[PDB]
Amino acid sequence: TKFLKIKTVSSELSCREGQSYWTGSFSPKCLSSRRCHLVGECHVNRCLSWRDNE
Amino acid sequence: EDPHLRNRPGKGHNYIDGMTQEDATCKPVTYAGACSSFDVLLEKGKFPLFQSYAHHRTLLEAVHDTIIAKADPPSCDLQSAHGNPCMKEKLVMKTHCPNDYQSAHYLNNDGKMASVKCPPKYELTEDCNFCRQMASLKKGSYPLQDLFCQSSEDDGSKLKTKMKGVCEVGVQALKKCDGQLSTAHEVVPFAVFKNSKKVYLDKLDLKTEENLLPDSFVCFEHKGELKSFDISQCPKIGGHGSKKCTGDAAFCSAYECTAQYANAYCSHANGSGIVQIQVSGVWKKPLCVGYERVVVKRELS
Repeated sequence: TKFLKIKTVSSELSCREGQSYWTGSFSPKCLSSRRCHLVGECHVNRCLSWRDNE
Repeated sequence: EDPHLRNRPGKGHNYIDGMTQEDATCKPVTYAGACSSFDVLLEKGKFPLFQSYAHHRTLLEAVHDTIIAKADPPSCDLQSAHGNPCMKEKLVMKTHCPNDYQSAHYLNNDGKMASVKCPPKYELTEDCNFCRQMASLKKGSYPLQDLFCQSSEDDGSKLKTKMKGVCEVGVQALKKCDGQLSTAHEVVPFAVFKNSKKVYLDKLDLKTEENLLPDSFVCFEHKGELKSFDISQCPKIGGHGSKKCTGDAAFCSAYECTAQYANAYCSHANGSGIVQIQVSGVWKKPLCVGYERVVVKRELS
């Protein structure tokens, strides 16, 4: 004589996930460095057409 | 960057007490020679901060120019028995240096001149924390940091390091961490003011201007290549001097216009002389600002 008891705790109504992401607050830090013209990279064509990854 | 890479104004001496074995090519420092304590500073992809500002003096050059004082001892022995003073200040620094080196100078906490010395013929390792037995050994030191010396008269003793949430940064100790401690390899710049200590900062903001000091002006004589000439001999307005010199509006606006009786053609530097830093909102001129690579021990509890 073997028994198979199934005890029920409570009834929960969870939500199924699909698309998730991690967010949060951020505050950048500005760093400036003025360079004169005709000195190293101080030119009129290097500041305008400047890439955001170099 | 700066076009003047090997030309060093003033004295240009790069030798420390105990390792005076390279004065034949590093005293002074010119385009020729082979100075082990200066060739590694102009390497691409290694110390870009030194390549950005190259018209000013270095650390040893600032020591020889009566700007940066010397520690005690100035060059500790990294092999002597019964310990050595240059140990705790070196194990906390995570820097790399090539082989065949015997000395490696850096900056202490009091802003003086603290370095190490290896007796011949003992070479260093990859990290430089300990020496070992033995191509050719370098007859000089290796700069463990990336700072440049300059002359300033701005007081900053009350501007102590205010790095919040950090137990021990670099070498200095803010407090005694008794609970938790987070050890990580992070890069933090530093700055040294007049009559202060090695103050650490988060962000670095540079500033380039000019003045009326002779260090902000260069000149060359005309003779039968490029030949350097002492610009300090240019007389002032209504004063005296030695050899005359002339130039454009920038050089003539500072000294006296001679032209017909001048012996050289003076010019203006490519933005050098006064380098100020943005700290506490205001603008102050440091003495030996750099950007080293050490180990920062942040808090947790």
